[PDB]
Amino acid sequence: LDAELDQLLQGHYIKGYPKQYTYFLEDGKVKVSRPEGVKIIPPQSDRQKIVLQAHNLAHTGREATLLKIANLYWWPNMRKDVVKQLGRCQQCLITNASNKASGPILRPDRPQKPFDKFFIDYIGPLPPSQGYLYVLVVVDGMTGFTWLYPTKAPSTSATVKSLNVLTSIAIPKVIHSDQGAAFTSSTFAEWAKERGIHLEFSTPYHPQSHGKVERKNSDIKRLLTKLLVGRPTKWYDLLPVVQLALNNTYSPVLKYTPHQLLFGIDSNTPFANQDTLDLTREEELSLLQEIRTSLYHPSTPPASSRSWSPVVGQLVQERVARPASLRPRWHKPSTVLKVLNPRTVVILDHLGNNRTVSIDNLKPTSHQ
Amino acid sequence: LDAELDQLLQGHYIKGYPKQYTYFLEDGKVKVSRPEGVKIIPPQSDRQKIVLQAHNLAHTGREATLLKIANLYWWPNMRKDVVKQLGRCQQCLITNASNKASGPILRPDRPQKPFDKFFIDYIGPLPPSQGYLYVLVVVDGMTGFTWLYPTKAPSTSATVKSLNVLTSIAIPKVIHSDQGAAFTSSTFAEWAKERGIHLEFSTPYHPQSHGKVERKNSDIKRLLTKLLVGRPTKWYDLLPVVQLALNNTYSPVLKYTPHQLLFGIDSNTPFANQDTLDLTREEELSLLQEIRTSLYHPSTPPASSRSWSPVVGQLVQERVARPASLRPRWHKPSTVLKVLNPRTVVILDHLGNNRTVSIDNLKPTSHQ
Amino acid sequence: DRPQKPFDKFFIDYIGPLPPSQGYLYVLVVVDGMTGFTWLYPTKAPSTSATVKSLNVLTSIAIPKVIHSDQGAAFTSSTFAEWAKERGIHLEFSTPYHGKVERKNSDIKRLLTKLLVGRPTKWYDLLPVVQLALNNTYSPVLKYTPHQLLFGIDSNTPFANQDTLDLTREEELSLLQEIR
Amino acid sequence: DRPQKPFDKFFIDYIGPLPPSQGYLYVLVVVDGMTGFTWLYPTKAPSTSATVKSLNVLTSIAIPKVIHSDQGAAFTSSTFAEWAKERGIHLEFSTPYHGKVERKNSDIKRLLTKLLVGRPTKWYDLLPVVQLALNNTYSPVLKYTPHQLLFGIDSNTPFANQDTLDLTREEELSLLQEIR
DNA sequence: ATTGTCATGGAATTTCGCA
DNA sequence: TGCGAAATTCCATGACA
DNA sequence: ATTGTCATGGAATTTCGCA
DNA sequence: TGCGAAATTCCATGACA
Ligand SMILES: [Mn+2]
Ligand SMILES: [Mn+2]
Ligand SMILES: [Mn+2]
Ligand SMILES: [Mn+2]
Ligand SMILES: [N+]
Ligand SMILES: [N+]
Ligand SMILES: [Zn+2]
Ligand SMILES: [Zn+2]
Repeated sequence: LDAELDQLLQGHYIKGYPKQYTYFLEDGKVKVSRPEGVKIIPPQSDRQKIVLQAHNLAHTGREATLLKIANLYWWPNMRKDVVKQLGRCQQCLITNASNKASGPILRPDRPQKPFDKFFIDYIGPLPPSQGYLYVLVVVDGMTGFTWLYPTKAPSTSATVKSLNVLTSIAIPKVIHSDQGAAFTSSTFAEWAKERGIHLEFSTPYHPQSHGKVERKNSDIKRLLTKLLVGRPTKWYDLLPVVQLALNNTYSPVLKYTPHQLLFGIDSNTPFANQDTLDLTREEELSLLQEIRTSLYHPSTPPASSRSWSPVVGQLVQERVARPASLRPRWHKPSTVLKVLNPRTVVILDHLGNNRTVSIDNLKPTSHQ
Repeated sequence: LDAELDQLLQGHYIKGYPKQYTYFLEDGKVKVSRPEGVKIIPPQSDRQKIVLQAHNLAHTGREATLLKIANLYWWPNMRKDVVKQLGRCQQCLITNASNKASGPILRPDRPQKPFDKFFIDYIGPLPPSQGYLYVLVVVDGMTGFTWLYPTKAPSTSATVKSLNVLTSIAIPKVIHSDQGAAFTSSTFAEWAKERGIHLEFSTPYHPQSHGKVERKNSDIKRLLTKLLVGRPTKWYDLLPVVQLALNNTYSPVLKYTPHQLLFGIDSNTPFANQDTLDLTREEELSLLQEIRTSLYHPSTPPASSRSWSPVVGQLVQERVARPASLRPRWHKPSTVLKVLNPRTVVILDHLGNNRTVSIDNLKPTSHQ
Repeated sequence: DRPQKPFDKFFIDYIGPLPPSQGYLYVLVVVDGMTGFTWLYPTKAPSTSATVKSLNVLTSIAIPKVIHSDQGAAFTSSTFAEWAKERGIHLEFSTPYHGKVERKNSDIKRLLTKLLVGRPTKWYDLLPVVQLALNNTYSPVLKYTPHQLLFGIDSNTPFANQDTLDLTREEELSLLQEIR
Repeated sequence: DRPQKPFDKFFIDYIGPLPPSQGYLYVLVVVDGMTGFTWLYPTKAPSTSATVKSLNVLTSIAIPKVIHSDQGAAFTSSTFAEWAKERGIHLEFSTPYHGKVERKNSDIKRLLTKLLVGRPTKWYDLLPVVQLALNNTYSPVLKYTPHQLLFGIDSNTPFANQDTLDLTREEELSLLQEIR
């Protein structure tokens, strides 16, 4: 403050203040003649308050804050002080957007067998059809083979009724879903344990995580739409038609229909493939086992030029889920306890609870 | 049909059917022994119906359709026939997504003078504040200088009341807005003509077109949010504070505040720039005129690797604006009358009306 | 001749009437010929309409080339005939009053009777588990269960315990008591 | 000494009472000293509160270093003093009862009177156009209008016609009739 | 009959302070 | 006529609709 | 305590039919 | 051992949430 600025006025050298400019008193303040003009050098003790007044005018970031200050002031390493405040502005931290993208997506392995994993989800509400408003969509992870059930609500009870009908055929090892009320209820938990089924949940608000079923929803709606062109939206009677139609459609990249991947032979449906007519069932199944292992698997794409990947003990912020109007889009900062994989983390949320969370719902807190 | 297939069975050559494979009769049908297996060759007269039955199973595109057919059939140039049908499937044409991106955005010139152009728009509804729910945002094209007015509705009448107050200061050449009810009403048209103001409209559902104000909305909400952290959302009393705060904030890329761009001198606000203290007003204004011409102008970015640009007489489809559930996302095909610029066109919509339309709300109809 | 395959032939039949379970009285039985895989559907009647309603569910998953049945009224109706024709399913009838399938139908009748005793009215709920049992039951002729043959894989519910399937002492007496 | 600039000094004053126009009686007059640019605000009273309410609008656009006024009650109140202090505006008073600004205030009084006749009650609506006129009016001393000086550009509403500003024969007689 | 925009904060690049 | 650090500029990212 | 996906239709690349 | 055309594969784009 007044200590540092004293030695300066007489003309001795202090670290940070370049010796080649002339520093003087005038109007009761220490000044300095810089190329841009004459600026006041405030005492170290005044600087925090200044940076703060500047930043608070419009809660501006680094440069826009600095340009306000530089209008009247100069001191050594001004931006360092600006950045210090930005890092401590609760309001900027929870309101500003990020400008670093997530790391590149994972392409988890395809389940090895049919019934290893189901992805499940609800579509709707849809226009009423015979008093029904939702569709339960169950997608086998390995085959893509999909079951459709109309329901009146996305409820646990309607979920159980449908899955009892489906699990008549086979019981899956795992069933993966989002954290919706219907799948997280204890009633559903019991129903699963009762059967040796493990429940897997997607991180919250990240449907990419159950992308298989989300994606299948797209085909389901797309085909319903086409079949409903210029007629009233009576979808109930078409569920069975759509289910069959999709289960027997080729994926160009795989060169197989989900039906084939499930049974290794077409049923009596139009254009049934006949290639294995002369093989015994047992020979057929052996060629199926081979087909299942050799399916195309996508690889993780290149990182975008400005991504971040989570590091343990990093300060990060979770996105507010359903933020009210004129309220911040981000939660207060929190700490990365564990890096489950490069795209998934456990955070201690300052309450503090352990939350498992996608990096897509995260930003790295700015200014360290 | 039976003509072409006859000469073939005896073993003479027809264009399209490779001479090196053996073609025969069996079960009442013409067959052929291809590497993949034995396929039926249908008569030319049967082929359209086949392609159609195949395509209609799940309304599949090129490959997924072809793979169904190839299960039972072979004929020359099968995909050509598949593509012919896809091009005539009304339902596929209006329901499928595009897979070609728009051409690269234009960066129109900055208005040369303050008051040359205003961009205007409404924000809201917002939580009630003193009985107010909307904000009228008026942004000067050249300066960015912005006026805020709270309103009870996004109405013409409230628009006129606000613009009368604002145009007390100066009258603009042009006022650009979206095609909202409030700006397209005849009452507003009259109010503008009455004053020598030209009304400019954005193409429909393309706010990028008035991006200046849309973007300013973001800062307006962002700053209101920060100032409202942990207090009840009483925004009415803050409009004047926000307006001032923003009008006097630096754009890092320009190195100027909209206020400076408008007046060439700061008013009595915190951290007023003093660089022109010793110049006469007239010298100041002369340096302002120079500053205004030399502002940074962004350039049009690179095209994405798979974009399309509109060509006159091309078949294209306009996106349905507020499509109902399970209804197509695209209108029927239509023709490009005029290419206004590479990102804007006039289409005859088959009704047929002339509509001016952004290419972002367009897809090029598939399969010619 | 080409080898036998799944979906070549479905064998359907009704079992009932049974005691009312949640409004249902009968069971449509569908057994795939090649695999021995069984599907069961509760109906309210052995009618053509109940058959079409149930088969619509099944034929949403997989369609047989041939359906085989006895000459039950539900299966010989021309409604049912029209239904099959619409789906390119050829119909096949055993002559009135006259292998692997036959054994399966025995297993089903018997396994029902077993669990139907003590709870004659709760069978609706048991259908899923009955099927799972039937379908993960080892076939002495083939080295495989119907599940394995259908899907080419082991199942996550192996029924390692082959059961009595026979009626114990307590049950014979309370089956002779229920039917009084 | 440094040259005169816009926002260096605002000159404010009230005009009124006037005939009721849409509930308003007075006009706060703000003239920027250097440029001669005029802002007008309708008020219901020449009170400190009406002054702060109106100046809040203006000071949302630009803030003067100094405000100059006569010793009107609205301007000498300590509420108004507190208001100025809050915004770093220094207050400046002409001594009781005692250039470019003076002429502008004359123009305003006169131009109002002109248009106020025939429609003494419709003045509220006319304020915008009155300002535009005043501000695109050529200054004989400087080569420029206040608009030009404020913004450094020509305006899209030039008032090429300098007007009588004087009261015609029909008006003198109906001003002598209205005020009867 | 018309058309994206720009605050943001790490990284990349340039400039400064000093010999 | 070159070095280390500070200043400035670059620019991807995302959010307004 | 967990993780994107895949139909689509022009373009790019490979294969086929023929010498 | 090479050419023109057909077939196949590649892959950006967008939409499910
Ligand atoms: Mn029978
Ligand atoms: Mn006075
Ligand atoms: Mn908007
Ligand atoms: Mn979903
Ligand atoms: N994995
Ligand atoms: N332009
Ligand atoms: Zn802040
Ligand atoms: Zn189609």
